[PDB]
Amino acid sequence: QKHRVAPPPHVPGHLIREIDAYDLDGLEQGFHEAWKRVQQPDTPPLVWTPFTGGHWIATRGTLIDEIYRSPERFSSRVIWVPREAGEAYDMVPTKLDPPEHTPYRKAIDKGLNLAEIRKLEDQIRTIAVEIIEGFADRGHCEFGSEFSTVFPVRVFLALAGLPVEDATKLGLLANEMTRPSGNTPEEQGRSLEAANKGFFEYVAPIIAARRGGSGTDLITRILNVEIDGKPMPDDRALGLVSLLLLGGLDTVVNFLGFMMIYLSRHPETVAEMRREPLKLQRGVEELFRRFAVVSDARYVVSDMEFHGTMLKEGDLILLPTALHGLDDRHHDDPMTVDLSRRDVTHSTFAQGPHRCAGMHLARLEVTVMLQEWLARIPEFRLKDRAVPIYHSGIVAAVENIPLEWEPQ
Ligand code: HEM
Ligand SMILES: CC1(C)[C@@H]2CC[C@@]1(C)C(=O)C2
Ligand SMILES: [C-]#N
Repeated sequence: QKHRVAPPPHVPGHLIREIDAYDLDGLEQGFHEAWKRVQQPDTPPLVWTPFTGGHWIATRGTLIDEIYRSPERFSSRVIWVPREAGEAYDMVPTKLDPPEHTPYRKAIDKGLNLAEIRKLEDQIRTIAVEIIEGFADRGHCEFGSEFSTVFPVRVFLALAGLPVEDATKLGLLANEMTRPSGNTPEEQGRSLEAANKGFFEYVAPIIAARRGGSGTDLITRILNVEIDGKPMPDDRALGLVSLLLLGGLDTVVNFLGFMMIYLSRHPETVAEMRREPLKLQRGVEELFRRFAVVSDARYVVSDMEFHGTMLKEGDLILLPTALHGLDDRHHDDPMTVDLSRRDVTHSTFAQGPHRCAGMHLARLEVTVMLQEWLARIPEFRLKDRAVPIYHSGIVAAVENIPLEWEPQ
């Protein structure tokens, strides 16, 4: 049974569309495909759905980009739907606007900046090779369970100085943050609340132990950056370290699954990467354009008209980032990966002050993964008649990716 809310007085009937971000129409065909169904040639730039507590959805890339770049008009005070979940959400600094946001972002950047991430290349490669070597000679693997859910998690837990055996419990918390269970706004709010609490419970002892610590791990490094000349307060630290874990353990895992399903179906594209290693390197951003996974929100700060649409203070707008990268008004033949595409502009990492702090790490993990994968398994396909299983929500997910190849 689908939970509906009535439209508020300012929402006109002609803008209503029945879109369920947590179970998109057509999702069985793919997450990206399902979002693209919403972006028809004449669909309005902003549409309102009665599902998920009632909210707007931006349907074109230019709006998504603008909204992310405009924190004074579209606040991060709520960035999740349903509203109840967004109000429960307590991660730092994603819940903050400038100026409060900026010293926390500075702190994160001390740990995640490009120069720091470059130092991690060898560690990341070692992890990728070890995993791949486990099945390269076999001729098959279930890529989800055997690689994409393993590689980025081992990388991040190592970087954060955390035990690899915590992967399961942290993954379960992540799932309930980005794809909270429930079929009512209130149920989903309770799910997210519980997940966010689990994260705080996990991180609290780590923070206490690493304040003033001598560890060289990511958490000690970021935790001990002063905020306005003083140690970071406990409340902020909980949200910050939890966010690092959430970002570190969910997004790349799911990105890789979508990417690999596509590559398994496009052997010509794989072959280009194999024949031209610089095309691979230079082509990774095209992959980010093509395989967006985040659909999150902003809070309308003031009554306004935006792209011909009347918005009220407190309205939530969902930003399905796939609808920037895959917008046919921005990219010709948007569903094809063209490694030589000159303009790859996208909002896969959002825009504005919150533009992903992990983007350098994400790019490196993907680059290294592809390099070490193709070195060892140069050709591969999706098992005949296999059907991946798709999930939509704040972060998309995919499972069941059985790959096959002739061992080299
Ligand atoms: C495929 C990979 C990734 C994608 C698509 C992605 C996407 C995003 C997006 C869209 C945002 C903006 C959220 C918002 O403000 O609405 C963001 C923020 C963030 N991401 Fe990522 N992310 C990825 C990987 C990572 C990794 C590996 C980390 C490592 C911890 C990370 C850490 C963060 C952090 C800390 C922020 C908050 C930045 C701020 O508020 O200033 N992300 N990410
Ligand atoms: C939507 C996000 C990708 C962004 C960073 C991690 C994530 C799940 C958040 O909580 C904010
Ligand atoms: C970012 N996650």
